[PDB]
Amino acid sequence: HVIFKKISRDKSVTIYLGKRDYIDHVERVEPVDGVVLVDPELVKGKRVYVSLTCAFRYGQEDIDVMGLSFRRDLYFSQVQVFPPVGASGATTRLQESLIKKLGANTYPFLLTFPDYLPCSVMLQPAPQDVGKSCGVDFEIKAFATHSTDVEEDKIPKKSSVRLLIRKVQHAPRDMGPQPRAEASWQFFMSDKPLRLAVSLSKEIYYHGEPIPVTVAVTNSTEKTVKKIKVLVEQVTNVVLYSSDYYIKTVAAEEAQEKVPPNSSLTKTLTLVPLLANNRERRGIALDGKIKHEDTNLASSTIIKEGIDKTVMGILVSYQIKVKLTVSGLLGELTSSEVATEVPFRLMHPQPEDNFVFEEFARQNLKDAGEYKE
Repeated sequence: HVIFKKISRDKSVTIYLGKRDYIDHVERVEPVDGVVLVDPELVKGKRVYVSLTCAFRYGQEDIDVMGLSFRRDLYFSQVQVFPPVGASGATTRLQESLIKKLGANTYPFLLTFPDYLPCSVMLQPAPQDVGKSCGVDFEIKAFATHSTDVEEDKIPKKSSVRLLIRKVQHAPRDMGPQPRAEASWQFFMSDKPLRLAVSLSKEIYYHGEPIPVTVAVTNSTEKTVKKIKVLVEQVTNVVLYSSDYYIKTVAAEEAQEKVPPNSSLTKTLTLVPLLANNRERRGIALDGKIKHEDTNLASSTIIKEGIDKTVMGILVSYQIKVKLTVSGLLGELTSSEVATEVPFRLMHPQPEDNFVFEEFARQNLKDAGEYKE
């Protein structure tokens, strides 16, 4: 059973957390429960707190350009973990288990997430993207503060520990039957219809789950569909400081067939939306830093009813795009092209129904494209 920890610089405070990532099925969010290991000596007269902060940030550090940055705290919560006070409530059988295996300088803390918060999502612009880097961070932070610092309004850095956790999006415990994500278009060319229909088994796919896209074309036209391309596009909309817009392809496939005049075809291609599908991890919405192994694509944004979408920071959504390259005519120079889209949601699977300590820092991807530091 792994447990993550990070030690203060001055060794006076040490945080212990059960997980690096906390689940959010639409109904509730795993609270953050852990323990702080204080050094009785280095922490005398001073009190130790633990805060949970969620903030949206905008701005990069690119040399020779006026520095520009924006921060908007979406949620803040602080709890005193020391000296012991019932500020955390009952104890977690995880906390108890830990307090024992650890010592008598181990105190529990518990921070909970409200329901009006987005999940982890961030990005970095690619070479030709006009926007700047931005994202939503979730920081857990334990810190020691004497009464002289409470006065002078400062929190000694040396005696503080910081952890950036992920709030990942999982599907609700139980949902009703899922209808198929269907749709059909009829493109008229010289009064002869070229019918197109695209459908998916369900409306909510999971990261890693193959998506079976079925394309059905009934070409009663005089032209020939030269090629059929199908891709998964990730549409991103920054909504807090700048209205940036990104739309990238995260998976794509094409059929070999062709659809001659007055003939039909029903083919079905399978795509798998994965960050790993491409080396360039810039210009797409991720749930973690580009340089980290465990980082995945951001899940579709779920906006609880009643809350203003702008509070979500960055809006992420997915769609399947079908591109039909249609042959011109007799003396064809160029060939036309019709495109169409079908929306679907993407997230992690439903939730589920001897300690080995390890460093919190996440391992880095070995060949993680390009990125700002």
